Amino acid sequence: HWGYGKHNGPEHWHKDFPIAKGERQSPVDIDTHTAKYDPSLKPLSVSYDQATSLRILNNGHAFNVEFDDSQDKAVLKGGPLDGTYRLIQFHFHWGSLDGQGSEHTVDKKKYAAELHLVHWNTKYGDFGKAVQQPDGLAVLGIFLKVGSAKPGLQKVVDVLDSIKTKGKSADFTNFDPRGLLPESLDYWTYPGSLTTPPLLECVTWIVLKEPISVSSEQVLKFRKLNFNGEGEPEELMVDNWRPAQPLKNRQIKASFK
Ligand SMILES: [N]S(=O)(=O)[C][C][C][C]C123[B@]45[B@]67[B@@]89[C@@]1%10B81%11B698B746B814B562B%10%1143
Ligand SMILES: [Zn+2]
Repeated sequence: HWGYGKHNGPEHWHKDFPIAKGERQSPVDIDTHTAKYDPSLKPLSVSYDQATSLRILNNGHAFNVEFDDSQDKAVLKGGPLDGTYRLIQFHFHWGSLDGQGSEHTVDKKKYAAELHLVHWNTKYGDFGKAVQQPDGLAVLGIFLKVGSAKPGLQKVVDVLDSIKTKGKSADFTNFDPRGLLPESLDYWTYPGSLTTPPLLECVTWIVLKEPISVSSEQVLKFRKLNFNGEGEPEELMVDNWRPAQPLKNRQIKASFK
Protein backbone atom coordinates (compact mmCIF):
# COMPACT_ATOMS: atom_id res chain seq x y z
CA HIS A 1 0.00 0.00 0.00
CA TRP A 2 0.92 3.64 -0.12
CA GLY A 3 3.92 5.17 1.54
CA TYR A 4 6.93 7.40 0.87
CA GLY A 5 9.29 5.05 -0.97
CA LYS A 6 10.46 5.01 -4.57
CA HIS A 7 7.84 2.37 -5.31
CA ASN A 8 4.88 3.55 -3.31
CA GLY A 9 5.51 7.27 -2.74
CA PRO A 10 3.67 10.43 -3.73
CA GLU A 11 4.17 10.06 -7.50
CA HIS A 12 2.32 6.71 -7.38
CA TRP A 13 -0.62 7.69 -5.20
CA HIS A 14 -2.84 8.77 -8.10
CA LYS A 15 -3.22 5.12 -9.27
CA ASP A 16 -5.26 4.24 -6.16
CA PHE A 17 -6.42 7.77 -5.33
CA PRO A 18 -7.15 9.63 -8.59
CA ILE A 19 -8.07 12.84 -6.67
CA ALA A 20 -4.27 13.16 -6.29
CA LYS A 21 -4.42 15.09 -9.59
CA GLY A 22 -7.43 17.18 -8.44
CA GLU A 23 -8.12 20.87 -8.39
CA ARG A 24 -7.47 21.59 -4.71
CA GLN A 25 -4.56 19.40 -3.63
CA SER A 26 -2.13 20.08 -0.79
CA PRO A 27 0.51 21.03 0.10
CA VAL A 28 1.45 24.03 -2.06
CA ASP A 29 4.26 26.50 -2.33
CA ILE A 30 3.32 29.76 -0.61
CA ASP A 31 4.55 32.59 -2.87
CA THR A 32 4.69 35.35 -0.25
CA HIS A 33 4.70 38.17 -2.80
CA THR A 34 1.55 36.84 -4.55
CA ALA A 35 -0.42 36.06 -1.33
CA LYS A 36 -2.76 38.98 -0.79
CA TYR A 37 -3.39 40.59 2.54
CA ASP A 38 -7.08 40.23 3.35
CA PRO A 39 -8.20 42.82 5.94
CA SER A 40 -11.48 40.85 6.30
CA LEU A 41 -9.62 37.90 7.85
CA LYS A 42 -10.05 37.60 11.63
CA PRO A 43 -7.50 36.74 14.21
CA LEU A 44 -7.25 33.06 14.71
CA SER A 45 -8.82 31.77 17.96
CA VAL A 46 -6.94 28.78 19.34
CA SER A 47 -8.60 27.57 22.56
CA TYR A 48 -6.60 24.64 23.87
CA ASP A 49 -6.89 25.24 27.64
CA GLN A 50 -9.09 22.09 28.15
CA ALA A 51 -7.42 19.85 25.60
CA THR A 52 -7.26 16.21 26.76
CA SER A 53 -4.70 14.05 25.02
CA LEU A 54 -5.19 10.32 25.24
CA ARG A 55 -2.64 8.36 23.27
CA ILE A 56 0.23 8.42 20.83
CA LEU A 57 0.23 6.04 17.86
CA ASN A 58 2.83 5.06 15.19
CA ASN A 59 0.55 4.42 12.19
CA GLY A 60 3.38 3.46 9.83
CA HIS A 61 3.35 6.96 8.15
CA ALA A 62 3.90 9.29 11.11
CA PHE A 63 2.98 9.39 14.78
CA ASN A 64 -0.37 10.83 15.91
CA VAL A 65 -1.02 12.43 19.29
CA GLU A 66 -4.74 11.82 19.74
CA PHE A 67 -7.26 13.83 21.71
CA ASP A 68 -10.59 13.09 23.31
CA ASP A 69 -12.93 14.97 21.01
CA SER A 70 -16.19 13.79 22.76
CA GLN A 71 -16.86 17.21 24.30
CA ASP A 72 -16.36 20.73 23.21
CA LYS A 73 -12.84 21.36 24.57
CA ALA A 74 -9.92 22.19 22.28
CA VAL A 75 -11.28 24.26 19.45
CA LEU A 76 -10.15 26.36 16.53
CA LYS A 77 -12.32 29.20 15.31
CA GLY A 78 -12.09 32.63 13.74
CA GLY A 79 -9.47 33.29 11.19
CA PRO A 80 -10.99 32.32 7.82
CA LEU A 81 -13.37 29.79 9.46
CA ASP A 82 -17.12 29.83 9.87
CA GLY A 83 -18.14 27.92 12.96
CA THR A 84 -16.08 25.81 15.30
CA TYR A 85 -13.61 23.07 14.66
CA ARG A 86 -12.58 20.49 17.27
CA LEU A 87 -9.03 19.17 17.69
CA ILE A 88 -8.74 15.40 17.04
CA GLN A 89 -4.99 14.82 16.59
CA PHE A 90 -1.66 16.27 15.68
CA HIS A 91 1.28 14.79 13.80
CA PHE A 92 4.41 15.86 11.95
CA HIS A 93 6.15 15.45 8.62
CA TRP A 94 9.96 15.57 8.58
CA GLY A 95 13.08 14.93 6.55
CA SER A 96 16.18 12.77 6.51
CA LEU A 97 18.21 16.00 6.63
CA ASP A 98 17.51 19.42 8.17
CA GLY A 99 17.17 20.92 4.62
CA GLN A 100 13.92 19.15 3.86
CA GLY A 101 10.85 17.78 5.60
CA SER A 102 8.06 20.35 5.38
CA GLU A 103 5.11 19.83 3.08
CA HIS A 104 4.26 23.48 2.49
CA THR A 105 7.11 25.63 1.27
CA VAL A 106 7.60 29.41 1.54
CA ASP A 107 9.03 30.97 -1.63
CA LYS A 108 10.35 27.42 -2.30
CA LYS A 109 12.03 27.19 1.14
CA LYS A 110 11.70 23.80 2.78
CA TYR A 111 11.69 23.68 6.56
CA ALA A 112 13.06 20.74 8.60
CA ALA A 113 9.57 19.59 9.58
CA GLU A 114 5.92 20.63 9.72
CA LEU A 115 3.36 20.12 12.50
CA HIS A 116 -0.30 19.57 11.55
CA LEU A 117 -3.02 20.12 14.16
CA VAL A 118 -6.15 18.54 12.69
CA HIS A 119 -9.62 19.82 13.54
CA TRP A 120 -13.10 18.82 12.31
CA ASN A 121 -16.13 21.03 11.78
CA THR A 122 -18.59 20.38 14.56
CA LYS A 123 -21.57 21.02 12.27
CA TYR A 124 -20.92 17.55 10.72
CA GLY A 125 -21.05 15.67 14.04
CA ASP A 126 -17.93 13.53 13.69
CA PHE A 127 -14.64 13.37 11.76
CA GLY A 128 -15.77 10.64 9.34
CA LYS A 129 -18.68 12.73 8.12
CA ALA A 130 -16.63 15.93 8.11
CA VAL A 131 -14.01 14.60 5.68
CA GLN A 132 -16.78 14.13 3.09
CA GLN A 133 -17.45 17.89 3.07
CA PRO A 134 -15.53 20.74 1.37
CA ASP A 135 -15.36 22.68 4.68
CA GLY A 136 -15.04 19.62 6.90
CA LEU A 137 -11.52 20.08 8.33
CA ALA A 138 -9.26 22.90 9.40
CA VAL A 139 -5.56 22.00 9.63
CA LEU A 140 -3.23 24.35 11.45
CA GLY A 141 0.25 23.98 9.99
CA ILE A 142 3.37 25.11 11.83
CA PHE A 143 6.91 24.97 10.43
CA LEU A 144 9.84 23.64 12.42
CA LYS A 145 13.42 24.89 12.04
CA VAL A 146 16.45 23.49 13.83
CA GLY A 147 17.95 25.75 16.47
CA SER A 148 17.02 26.07 20.15
CA ALA A 149 15.04 23.24 21.69
CA LYS A 150 11.25 23.49 22.07
CA PRO A 151 10.66 22.59 25.72
CA GLY A 152 7.01 21.78 25.07
CA LEU A 153 7.96 19.17 22.47
CA GLN A 154 10.22 17.13 24.77
CA LYS A 155 7.42 14.99 26.31
CA VAL A 156 6.57 13.86 22.78
CA VAL A 157 10.22 13.14 21.91
CA ASP A 158 10.69 11.08 25.02
CA VAL A 159 7.78 8.69 24.37
CA LEU A 160 8.93 7.86 20.83
CA ASP A 161 11.18 5.02 22.03
CA SER A 162 7.99 3.20 23.13
CA ILE A 163 6.30 3.45 19.70
CA LYS A 164 9.23 2.71 17.43
CA THR A 165 7.38 0.57 14.93
CA LYS A 166 4.10 0.61 12.97
CA GLY A 167 1.06 -0.29 15.06
CA LYS A 168 2.55 0.51 18.45
CA SER A 169 0.67 2.92 20.74
CA ALA A 170 1.23 4.29 24.21
CA ASP A 171 -0.86 6.15 26.77
CA PHE A 172 -0.20 9.86 26.42
CA THR A 173 -2.31 11.90 28.71
CA ASN A 174 -2.16 15.49 29.89
CA PHE A 175 -0.04 16.73 26.98
CA ASP A 176 -0.64 20.45 26.39
CA PRO A 177 -0.43 21.39 22.64
CA ARG A 178 -0.15 25.10 23.56
CA GLY A 179 3.53 24.33 24.10
CA LEU A 180 3.97 23.71 20.38
CA LEU A 181 2.76 27.15 19.20
CA PRO A 182 4.97 30.04 18.08
CA GLU A 183 4.52 33.55 19.55
CA SER A 184 2.61 35.00 16.55
CA LEU A 185 -0.63 33.67 15.04
CA ASP A 186 -0.13 35.49 11.71
CA TYR A 187 -1.11 33.10 8.93
CA TRP A 188 -1.70 32.26 5.34
CA THR A 189 -4.85 30.40 4.30
CA TYR A 190 -6.15 28.55 1.24
CA PRO A 191 -8.55 25.69 0.36
CA GLY A 192 -6.91 22.29 -0.03
CA SER A 193 -6.76 18.63 0.80
CA LEU A 194 -5.42 15.95 3.07
CA THR A 195 -1.73 15.53 2.21
CA THR A 196 -1.93 11.73 2.64
CA PRO A 197 -4.28 9.23 0.99
CA PRO A 198 -7.23 9.38 0.67
CA LEU A 199 -6.28 12.98 -0.34
CA LEU A 200 -9.81 14.25 0.22
CA GLU A 201 -10.50 17.85 -0.72
CA CYS A 202 -11.99 18.83 2.63
CA VAL A 203 -9.43 21.10 4.28
CA THR A 204 -9.21 24.81 5.04
CA TRP A 205 -5.44 25.20 5.49
CA ILE A 206 -4.14 27.73 8.01
CA VAL A 207 -0.31 27.93 7.85
CA LEU A 208 1.44 30.04 10.46
CA LYS A 209 4.13 32.40 9.26
CA GLU A 210 6.37 32.07 12.34
CA PRO A 211 8.21 28.74 12.64
CA ILE A 212 8.96 27.07 15.95
CA SER A 213 12.54 26.16 16.78
CA VAL A 214 13.38 22.59 17.82
CA SER A 215 16.79 21.22 18.58
CA SER A 216 18.85 18.99 16.35
CA GLU A 217 18.57 16.35 19.05
CA GLN A 218 14.76 16.55 19.03
CA VAL A 219 14.43 16.05 15.30
CA LEU A 220 17.11 13.28 15.34
CA LYS A 221 14.80 11.33 17.64
CA PHE A 222 11.92 11.66 15.12
CA ARG A 223 14.30 10.10 12.55
CA LYS A 224 14.85 6.98 14.74
CA LEU A 225 11.24 5.94 14.28
CA ASN A 226 10.41 3.12 11.85
CA PHE A 227 7.92 2.83 9.02
CA ASN A 228 8.02 -0.98 9.39
CA GLY A 229 6.33 -3.14 12.02
CA GLU A 230 8.15 -5.02 14.79
CA GLY A 231 10.00 -8.02 13.37
CA GLU A 232 10.34 -6.55 9.91
CA PRO A 233 13.42 -5.21 8.14
CA GLU A 234 14.18 -1.67 9.54
CA GLU A 235 13.27 1.33 7.35
CA LEU A 236 13.72 4.62 9.09
CA MET A 237 10.68 6.90 9.22
CA VAL A 238 12.14 9.88 7.34
CA ASP A 239 11.00 11.98 4.38
CA ASN A 240 7.32 11.38 5.12
CA TRP A 241 6.29 14.57 3.26
CA ARG A 242 4.34 15.11 0.04
CA PRO A 243 5.90 17.71 -2.22
CA ALA A 244 4.14 20.91 -3.33
CA GLN A 245 1.22 20.41 -5.73
CA PRO A 246 -0.13 22.72 -8.44
CA LEU A 247 -1.99 25.74 -7.11
CA LYS A 248 -4.48 25.70 -10.03
CA ASN A 249 -5.46 29.38 -9.60
CA ARG A 250 -6.57 29.10 -5.96
CA GLN A 251 -5.67 32.24 -4.06
CA ILE A 252 -3.58 32.18 -0.89
CA LYS A 253 -4.65 34.93 1.53
CA ALA A 254 -2.49 36.53 4.26
CA SER A 255 -3.83 37.68 7.61
CA PHE A 256 -0.97 40.21 7.96
CA LYS A 257 0.54 43.12 6.02
N1 LIG B 1 -1.46 15.19 6.66
S1 LIG B 1 -2.88 15.91 6.91
O1 LIG B 1 -2.78 16.93 8.02
O2 LIG B 1 -3.43 16.46 5.63
C1 LIG B 1 -4.10 14.68 7.51
C2 LIG B 1 -3.43 13.32 7.71
C3 LIG B 1 -4.34 12.07 7.88
C4 LIG B 1 -5.83 12.17 7.41
C5 LIG B 1 -6.92 11.19 7.95
B1 LIG B 1 -8.48 11.64 7.63
B2 LIG B 1 -9.33 11.20 9.12
B3 LIG B 1 -8.04 10.57 10.18
C6 LIG B 1 -6.54 10.47 9.40
B4 LIG B 1 -7.33 9.04 9.45
B5 LIG B 1 -9.09 9.47 9.27
B6 LIG B 1 -9.40 10.16 7.64
B7 LIG B 1 -8.16 8.82 7.87
B8 LIG B 1 -7.79 10.21 6.82
B9 LIG B 1 -6.54 9.46 7.95
ZN1 LIG C 1 -0.05 16.11 7.93
